Amino acid sequence: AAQKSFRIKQKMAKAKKQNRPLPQWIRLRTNNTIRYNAKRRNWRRTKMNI
Amino acid sequence: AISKNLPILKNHFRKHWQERVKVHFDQAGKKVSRRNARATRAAKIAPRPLDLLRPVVRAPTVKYNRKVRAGRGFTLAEVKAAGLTAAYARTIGIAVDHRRQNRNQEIFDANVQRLKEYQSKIIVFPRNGKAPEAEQVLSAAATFPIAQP
Amino acid sequence: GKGTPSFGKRHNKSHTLCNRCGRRSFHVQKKTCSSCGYPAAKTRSYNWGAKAKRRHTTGTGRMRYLKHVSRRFKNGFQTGSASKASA
Amino acid sequence: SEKAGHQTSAESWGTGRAVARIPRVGGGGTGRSGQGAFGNMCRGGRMFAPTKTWRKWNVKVNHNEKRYATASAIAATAVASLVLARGHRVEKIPEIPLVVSTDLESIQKTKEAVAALKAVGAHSDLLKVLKSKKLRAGKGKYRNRRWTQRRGPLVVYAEDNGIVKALRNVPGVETANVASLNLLQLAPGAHLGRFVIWTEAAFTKLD
Amino acid sequence: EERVGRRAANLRVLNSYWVNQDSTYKYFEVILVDPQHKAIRRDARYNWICDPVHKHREARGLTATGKKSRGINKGHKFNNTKAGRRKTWKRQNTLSLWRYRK
Amino acid sequence: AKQSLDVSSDRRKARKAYFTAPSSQRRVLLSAPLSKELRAQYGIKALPIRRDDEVLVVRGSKKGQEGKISSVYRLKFAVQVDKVTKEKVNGASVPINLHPSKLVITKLHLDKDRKALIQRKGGKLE
Amino acid sequence: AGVKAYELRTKSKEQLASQLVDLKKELAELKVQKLSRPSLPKIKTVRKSIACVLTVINEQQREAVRQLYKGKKYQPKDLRAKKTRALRRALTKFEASQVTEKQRKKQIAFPQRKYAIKA
RNA sequence: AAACUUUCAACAACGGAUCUCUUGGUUCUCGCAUCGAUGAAGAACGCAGCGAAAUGCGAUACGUAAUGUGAAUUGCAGAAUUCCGUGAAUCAUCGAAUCUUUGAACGCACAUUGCGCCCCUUGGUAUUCCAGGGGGCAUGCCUGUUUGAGCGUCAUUU
RNA sequence: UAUCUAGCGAAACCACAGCCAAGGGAACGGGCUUGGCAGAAUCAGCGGGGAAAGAAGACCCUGUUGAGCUUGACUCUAGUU
RNA sequence: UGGAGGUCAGUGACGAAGCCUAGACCGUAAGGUCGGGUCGAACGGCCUCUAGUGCAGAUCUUGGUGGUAGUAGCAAAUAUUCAAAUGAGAACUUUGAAGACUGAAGUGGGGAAAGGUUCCACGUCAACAGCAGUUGGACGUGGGUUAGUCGAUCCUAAGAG
RNA sequence: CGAAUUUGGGUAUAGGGGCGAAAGACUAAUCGAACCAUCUAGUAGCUGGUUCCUGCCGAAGUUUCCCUCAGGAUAGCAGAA
RNA sequence: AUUGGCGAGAGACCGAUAGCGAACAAGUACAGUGAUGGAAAGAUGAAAAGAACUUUGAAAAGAGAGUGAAAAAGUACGUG
RNA sequence: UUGACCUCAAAUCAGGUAGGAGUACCCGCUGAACUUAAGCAUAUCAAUAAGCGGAGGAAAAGAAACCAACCGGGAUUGCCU
Repeated sequence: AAQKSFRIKQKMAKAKKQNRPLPQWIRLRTNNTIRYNAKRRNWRRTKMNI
Repeated sequence: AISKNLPILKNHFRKHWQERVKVHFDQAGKKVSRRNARATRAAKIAPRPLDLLRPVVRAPTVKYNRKVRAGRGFTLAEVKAAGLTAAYARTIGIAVDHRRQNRNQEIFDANVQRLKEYQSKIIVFPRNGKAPEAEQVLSAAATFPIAQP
Repeated sequence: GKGTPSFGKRHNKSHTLCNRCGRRSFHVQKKTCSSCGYPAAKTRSYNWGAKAKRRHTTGTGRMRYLKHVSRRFKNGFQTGSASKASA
Repeated sequence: SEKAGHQTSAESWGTGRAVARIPRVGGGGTGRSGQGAFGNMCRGGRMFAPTKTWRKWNVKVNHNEKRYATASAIAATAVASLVLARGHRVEKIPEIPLVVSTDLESIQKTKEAVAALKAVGAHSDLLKVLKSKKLRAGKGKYRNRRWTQRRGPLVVYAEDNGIVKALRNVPGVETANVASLNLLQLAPGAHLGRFVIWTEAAFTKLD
Repeated sequence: EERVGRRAANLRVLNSYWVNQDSTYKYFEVILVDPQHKAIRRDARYNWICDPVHKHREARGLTATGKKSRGINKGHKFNNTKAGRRKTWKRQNTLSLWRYRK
Repeated sequence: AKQSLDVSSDRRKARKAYFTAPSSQRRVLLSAPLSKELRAQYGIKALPIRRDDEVLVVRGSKKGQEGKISSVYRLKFAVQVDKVTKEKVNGASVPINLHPSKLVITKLHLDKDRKALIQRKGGKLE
Repeated sequence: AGVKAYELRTKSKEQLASQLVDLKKELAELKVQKLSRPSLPKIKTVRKSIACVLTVINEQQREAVRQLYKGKKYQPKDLRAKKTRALRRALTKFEASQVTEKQRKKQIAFPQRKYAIKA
């Protein structure tokens, strides 16, 4: 909003850290059910409603 | 909603009885727990008989006054007639009822005789010293069964 | 147009973040959260909300402290420390 | 569970929506949204007539009726024909009922108890068990009922002087007090004629 | 008793008694006992009230008035309310089914 | 059978306990039977596996192949013995997972706690 | 490597705190060095060593505070034992066992006797 | 006649049916009583060498201390006679602490990482101004302490 | 635009499908019976038909089904006196 | 048909179950059996017990797939063309040349709300952009937002409390 | 198209309530009573569906009553014992 | 008394459209302003031994080769 | 003038305590309606659900201002009747 509360700007930060793909060495871990970042979020697809 | 020669079945289930149904699957389980409770109480208070001594009293009403049954406790008049004090009787394992009154001689005679044969059949350890090794009996009522006159 | 032309005018914020429940359910004009009942001391929860209780009940999150109390009681809330040095 | 098929807020849309009248999940954007529920025909809906705990599990049986059955089951063990038909290798058994000396009650170690059972003639039946151990057919094998096996001779005693412990580990053969004499092992599968080994004291106590 | 108890939540309501009355108010003096005062914690003639089971006994209805309101009295007049009318109602509306049906 | 009520004869609970046991519990689950000779001079039927013990493979494709433990891979309930690998077609050598119950301990790494472990089990430490 | 607790407890306050600064210095040196080298796990050791050191400093102070409040009433709320809120509002063993003089007279006069029946 | 339509078979597809398995549920039984103003449940944000989750934890941050075990963790990297040891482990146990910002939340406030005040202390020339650090400041109620108020009232003194 | 091509590429609808006349039939048949007939596959239009599709008819009737409203329907009721 | 008790010391990794079979046989039929192929780990006959036991329909539920059909459509915003480069591949990328348009109540330059990293660079085109793609608001990796003066903070309005 | 003008932000009114220059209009695509969850699997004399084979027997739409006429009860017809 | 909590044991229970909504990063993704609503998704193989290497193709990939008992098990992985 | 006392205050006074969570069970308060009555109003659902307040491992009740009418029983609670 170009003028945002700081508690909003913390919502900003973890949005950016979480918006990254699953690390590729997770595959190599034993009995790994995890296949992809299911909680992946994009601004183009869905909104984060803060 | 009614037809044929069928009796009028008064079933009281218009309410939501389903949330309030209690099915006793634990009947076997509670019996084992109760027997365990009897076992642990006896082990706790050994060698006292795990239960009190109840007087033999006549049942009320015209229907049951033909049967005697184990009442609550010995009336104070019966305790003194046995030569005791109410407080002492409670400690040595005699159930005492203060609100019951003795108005029948035959019942009174049985109870004071019940107390007299209870005293002569129990032994009491002294407070101080080496208590004699006694074997715990588990049913005072069985040892002094209620008798039909 | 009560639909798509009107949807364009949806650019305000009825609700914002609630400091207690962290949901985007804190009504601004009412100055109260619609989920946890902020700022009222009692955490807004109803029996008719059978699922909503399940979402925000004990056990939902971290259990910072209540998690260990089961172990603490089990050992007896005992204090002090152990003695034996090592193998 | 009493709330199975009901942790849902389904509600029918009615007619005029080209869809059936079964109640449907509200909301949106789930895949589950707008799906039928609350019915017995719906994926995720409740079952028809949910099984309840208060179904009659245990069945009353007349005491004289149970005792009548036990007497018949006991009398069936004396019939060598029924024992053979029920599937017990008693063809070479010289005498039915097979009665052994009461000293078997005092045997403490499994080695001597099985050795006695071999000699008294129950050898073949004990080999029929512990060789017929088959994996159970069907979904019951992962409900702690994995293995099935035949039942061996029923050793009946009067006083447990160690016989119950000695034979507790031996497959098939099971010990039953003559005072109790439970029917569920005298007539397994309601089939009369369980091969029974009697001890001398238990045989006397039977009368 | 309830409004006094919720005002001073650190005290238990021992009792209360009518002290006066007018057209639009009734006046009660509420006997309160402090469970966290060492004087009352000691003297075990009164240390039963600092037991945690007795906190806010007026809200639950355990004082003299609460016993009266719930009708917890011995007698045939109180057959519905002898140990708690909801317990008796639940007692006499349960379907008690057994392992071997009766 | 199961006479003490505390222990469970449930397949699901036993399997869950095995597959979710921590590293400490996995160590005793990875027990290794001693050889005929090692039993004779010690008197213990089986011993928990250790990173520096000489072992022999008696079951599987690796039957008869000796070796020395290189790493107790407790996470997979397996052990990695040296010189017993499988060459990948690229030429790389990846070790073979082995269950300790299929291995026979030919020699022990005798540390002072291990010497106490043998004594507590009834060992003469020859 | 890394420092260990048992030898740290021997050390007094001033030099224990002095090396706390030393560890905090060297952690900073590895922190700037971490961004350069692709892999640097040694920061784990010093972070663990820092926590070990200042764990001892806090413990030593607390032991002194217990010494400061030894046997005197009104210990600080963090030093007094955290059992349970229900337990700390609960009656003490001496206090629950407290009885009125009338009750104790009856107990001594007519205690629960021990007896048995010989059948 | 081919093409096309239809039918069937083999093989191949689409799809996840059936069968088998099951660290899940469900029901029953047994046992225990165990949250919080000493700060609870919950939330927010962070913490790993390379992690987005989940799990754990809180600037001591996938944790530290104590205890037991006894030589690992593991996907890679790294360290690894730390190895006959007060000693590895994403180990267990857990009795000591830490426990950010919150939250009944408690200095006021909160759509703000706002505004404050007091004490001690360090620095800037500094009782006063600005900073740094530490510790405090909610409400209601109880017991007591001190200071009090009221011709409510008593005595005393001109 | 439609048309054709290259690329991409749905939905409605669909018992099976798709030639008529007459008869009868639930009294207006694509199928039944009697006749006419009938030759693969189709493309663009088209608006006769498929009692075409879009909605468990909104009109009407029934329901011992509701709701809105009204009143000197019945019974109550806040309020006020 | 799912499961339970018994029995056939039943069958089975030399191949159980399952599945397919215009292959065979039995039964009036419900169905049962056998052969052939795939298959990999359990499963049957009989005497009884028990039930969440038999589907073509419910504008049935869920999942999937069809004809319609390579069809309708991808036709408002006047409009693009040539060459070179990159690239395997250019109607669509970049540059240049032209031609145009918005025509200063603009398709411009900024901002409030809102969004939240789309901003920027490098690598890349599996998905996406209605065609395409070497391009991108896509994908991967990183960088990027500096205030004594700009605002918030302060004040009060309608109001809330 | 200079005012009963339009609009932004703040704020107030919340469901038998609000607001209405009054249309039963609007109150988050929902309005002659919003949405959400629970009581609730509400009710229905009404519509649709109701899952294997074979054998044997095999009807009824009528009597009487009912706020009964789309339904029940009763007698009748039928099966089985 | 107890469908909450902790721990424990069983079942003629269900067996991935069933059973808790949730066998799995489940009250998660996601939708709604909000109260709330709320899924789908299990199994390669004994072990990755996850296809080295050669060739066509820009590449994907294919054809070979190869591992593996089986590739009629290739991560789009039990059967299909 | 000075001491009291009585009541009422204040204090970042000394020391404490209450709040909130969970809520399966328990103790009260408040409290419907759907439904049934083949209609519906008393009745029923129900002294229930929802709402509110308050605890524990259980809670509540509890040692008669009881039941009885008997040859009388004898706190409370729960089960079969």
